[PDB]
Amino acid sequence: PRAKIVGEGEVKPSASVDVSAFTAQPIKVVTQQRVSDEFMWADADYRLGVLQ
Amino acid sequence: DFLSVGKLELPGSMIGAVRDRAIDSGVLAKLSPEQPTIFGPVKGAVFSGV
Repeated sequence: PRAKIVGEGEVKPSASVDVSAFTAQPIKVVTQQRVSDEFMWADADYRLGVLQ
Repeated sequence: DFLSVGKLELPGSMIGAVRDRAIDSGVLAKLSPEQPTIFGPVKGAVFSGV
């Protein structure tokens, strides 16, 4: 705020307060990969360790 | 003329299935061993001539 020079008789004024509110909405994100079972058995018995 | 079983409507009884019937199933499994292997294309050797 800005102060003001005031004489003995003059009027002491006022100032305004500046306030700004921000808001954020929650967002969910998804990530999907479509794997086949023929692959799933492969990484299991062929021993590659692909998924983990 | 008399009291019968028709008036007393009986539900009945269930004799569903027999545990062991003869099924055709698979003949091939009888003529050669199963030779189980890992998933993936199988390759072997063929000895032909004499």
